[PDB]
Formats: sequence, structure tokens, C-alpha cells
Amino acid sequence: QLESLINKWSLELEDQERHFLQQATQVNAWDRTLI
Amino acid sequence: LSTVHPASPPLLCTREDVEVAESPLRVLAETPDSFEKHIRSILQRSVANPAFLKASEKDIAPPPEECLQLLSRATQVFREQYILKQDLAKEEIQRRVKL
Amino acid sequence: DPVMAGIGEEIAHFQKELEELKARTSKACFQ
Repeated sequence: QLESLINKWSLELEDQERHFLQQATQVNAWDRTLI
Repeated sequence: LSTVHPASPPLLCTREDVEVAESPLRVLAETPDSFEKHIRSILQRSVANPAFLKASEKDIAPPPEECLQLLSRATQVFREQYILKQDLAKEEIQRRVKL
Repeated sequence: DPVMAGIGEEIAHFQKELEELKARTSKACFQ
């Protein structure tokens, strides 16, 4: 059982890692626009 | 991953700003990945929990004590290598968006 | 059993930290 919580919490943290990268991509577009 | 990524340089954001006429950001237009690569550096893991094979409908049930140490090993690695780095990435995006 | 209780309370705490992380990320309106 415990295996299926740990393996799940990995994927649900890698999902937030993917969200923070896309937020950084969006800021980079406004960054250049203000240069 | 399609590439063996080496580790990036230590944190391009321990800068104090100085005003004469020009923006400190001009140097960060030269490489299109610049800010996203700094966030991808802050997120760079140095330990992870392995993917675990499920227990079988013929296995012996383990002592509770092994299961506590396996849980604390796993939650420590999540706290130290994911959660802390995601709040550091959040403070970096908060500092960048404000500027 | 107390070991089988502490395992339950850390599983409840750490998933609360993960849901309070998701609730700290999804409120970061970067514009």
C-alpha cells in the first residue's frame, strides 16, 4: 500500500515542477517586451 | 531525458542593483532561455525517491518499524529536494515579476 | 498500535503539506 502513496506524491510534485517552469516561460515573454 | 545535463552555475540572482541609464536585464536578452534556465537550475534535484514495485498478494506483511523508516526517508527527500526548491522557484518568480 | 498510528499522522501531515503547497502555487497569480 505505502508504495502507491510515495509513487503518487512523486508524480504530484513533478507536476508542480512542470507548472513553475511554464510560469518562468511566461515571465520571460514580458521580460523581453519591457526591454 | 534526451541529454545528460551537468549542474548549472550557483544562482545568478545574488545581485544588488545599480542605476546609471541602462537596464541590468540587457545581458539576459542575449540567451533566450536565461530566466527559465535559472528556475530550471533552482529546481535541479540531487536525490529522488525511486519508483517502487507494488507488494504482491503472496508477500509477508512487514514489521511496522521498517514501514515508518521507509516513510520518513521518502517524506524527508520530498521536503528537501522538491518542496523547498519549488518555494525557492516561487520566491525567484515573485522577485522577477515585481522588478 | 502506536507505530501504525504515527505512520497515519505523518501520511496525513505530508499530504496536507502537499495540498497546502498546491494551494500556495495555484494562488501565485503572476501578471
